[PDB]
Amino acid sequence: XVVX
Amino acid sequence: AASGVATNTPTANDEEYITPVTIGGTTLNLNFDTGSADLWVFSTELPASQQSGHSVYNPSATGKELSGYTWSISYGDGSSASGNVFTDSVTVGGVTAHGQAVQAAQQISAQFQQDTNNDGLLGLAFSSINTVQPQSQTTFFDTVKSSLAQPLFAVALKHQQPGVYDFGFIDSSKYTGSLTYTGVDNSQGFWSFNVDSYTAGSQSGDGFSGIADTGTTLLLLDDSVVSQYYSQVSGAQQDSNAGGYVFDCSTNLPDFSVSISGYTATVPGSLINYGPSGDGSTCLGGIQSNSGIGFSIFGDIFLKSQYVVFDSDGPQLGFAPQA
Ligand SMILES: *[C@H]1O[C@H](CO)[C@@H](O)[C@H](O)[C@@H]1O
Repeated sequence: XVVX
Repeated sequence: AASGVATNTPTANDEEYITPVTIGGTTLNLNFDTGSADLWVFSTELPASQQSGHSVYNPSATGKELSGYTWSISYGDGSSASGNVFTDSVTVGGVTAHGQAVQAAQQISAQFQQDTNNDGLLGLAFSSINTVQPQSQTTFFDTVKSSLAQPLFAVALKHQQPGVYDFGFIDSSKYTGSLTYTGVDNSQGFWSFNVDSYTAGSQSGDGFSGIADTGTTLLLLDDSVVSQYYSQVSGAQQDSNAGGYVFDCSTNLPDFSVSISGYTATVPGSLINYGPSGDGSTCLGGIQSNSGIGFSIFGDIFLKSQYVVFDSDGPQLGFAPQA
């Protein structure tokens, strides 16, 4: 997997 | 003065790290994210079929609603969530924020409906990018900062082992040597810092800037850097099924290091092997493209090699190799  | 330790745990392949948080008496497993500033949770306002598989917050029980306030957030991986706002008691590692704004989800995108590992996110970026409207709210950290012994938090993320979030104090046993600090540019609301140069195995190059983000799985860099790195990995190839460059799991990967204010932060090639690509018998690389955004995302791949101090005084970031 994610990009937060 | 307060201080506390919250224990984090990686999910499969260290895709994300979850930490328990108690809100109004209910414990939820949240993803701590230094890349955003919203504390949002799954709630009873969601369709019953989406509450499934999660611990949910019931605003009615204990929160105080902020009439007319809403929130809506979109992340870098395309996921999003939105809802309403309540104030409640939020406890993390025994440190309690009274009257903390808790963003109750009303709507969540497919990515969130598919992931049962977390019950929402706790943002640790600067409060300047909190999405609550009409008036933004402060993050858990900003809410409690003045009550901590020191206005900082520190993190040790590990590879398939429990790690910690230290709030208000530094645990010197978590690293080797002394910490090196660098200035932070919080103008876009991130824990942004500069690197003076990098070494990608046998190739070195010029500096750039990036953000320290516990909420991003990988180390995302400019395409030039990515190319340079995998050009040294025998048989590495892009596999859209997997999400980027993949290679034989038994491959020897080069180390990646950056020079930060005279300190060399090195990620050993072993930590660059993320795990099974889940597309045969290839593994996904821990280094992937940042899609041309202009700055790098120092995600979990990077963080697993260091003990990082997020200091609101400066602000600044301190680094040392994890013990
Ligand atoms: C963190 O620091 C506080 C303030 O020194 C202590 O009271 C707490 O037990 C923990 O060591």
